[PDB]
Amino acid sequence: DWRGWNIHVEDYPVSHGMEAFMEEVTEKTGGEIKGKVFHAGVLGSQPDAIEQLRLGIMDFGVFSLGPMGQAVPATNVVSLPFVFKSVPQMYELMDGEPGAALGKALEEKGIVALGYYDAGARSFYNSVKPINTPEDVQGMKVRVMNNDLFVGMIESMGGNATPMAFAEVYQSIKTGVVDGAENNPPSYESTSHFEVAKYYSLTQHLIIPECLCMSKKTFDGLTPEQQEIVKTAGKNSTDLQRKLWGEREAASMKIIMDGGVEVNEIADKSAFQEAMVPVYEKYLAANPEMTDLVNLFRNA
Ligand SMILES: O=C(O)[C@H]1O[C@@H](O)[C@H](O)[C@@H](O)[C@H]1O
Ligand SMILES: [Cl-]
Repeated sequence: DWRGWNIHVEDYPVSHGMEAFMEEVTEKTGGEIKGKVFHAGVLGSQPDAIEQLRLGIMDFGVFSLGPMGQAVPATNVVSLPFVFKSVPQMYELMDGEPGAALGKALEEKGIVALGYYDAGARSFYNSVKPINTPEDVQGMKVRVMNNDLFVGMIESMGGNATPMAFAEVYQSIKTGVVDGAENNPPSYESTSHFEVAKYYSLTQHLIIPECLCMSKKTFDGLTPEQQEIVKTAGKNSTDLQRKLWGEREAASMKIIMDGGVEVNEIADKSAFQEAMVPVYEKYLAANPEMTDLVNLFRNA
């Protein structure tokens, strides 16, 4: 029986996508393949789950490409701030040749990409004050995901970054040891972060695709007919998740606003973009070979 990893609560678009995937595989194989999605990160933190999947210990999962930068260096390109112009542009690129290049990089590291799930855009939330300019982040203690790029992002605005597993964030914000974090509206809402960090500032500074994927070890052990069933089910589940995502993004925004969060938009987006130049400079100085791939995205 397969085991699938999900970081999210059961009632979440990713979760429904993954369950639909597993249901379809079982249906189309006539019960020959069965499995279960394990929600709420119970089978590990995200970096550790990625390692399990590469090793064949975990059969499938939906992973943010954010933490995937350590195992699969090519994927760092999607974690660059403002690298995508919009979420629809992200779909176009990830479903096209740039996404195919990332798929090849993942395969080289033992991971078979079946589709790219939507995670919208990430924005800052905190318990201290609204963020309207990069200067507002100065001195702020901000949790980030496990990718060094994100540490650089926060430091470039004078903040103090702490890499921390997603499941630990709520308590750290609640008890006041980090001031805030950054995420899309469904994540901010579903985790109850919005109950303990009541300022949400729509910087939309990262758009990070997620990948429904399989362990290559598991995938390579399937019959050709099973492989085709898996690929089709993956595509169908991606279509479903993306549809659910749109609906949930609005629903979560409504919950956030009805819950008393002070939401502010960013008038001067240019200032945040300019503040991020050093993240690009640094990444490409440490990793010159990635220059062509980065331009494939940022110049699209
Ligand atoms: O901030 C985080 O750790 C989380 O952010 C969410 O937007 C993403 O869907 C999760 O996979 C995880 O990356
Ligand atoms: Cl995590």
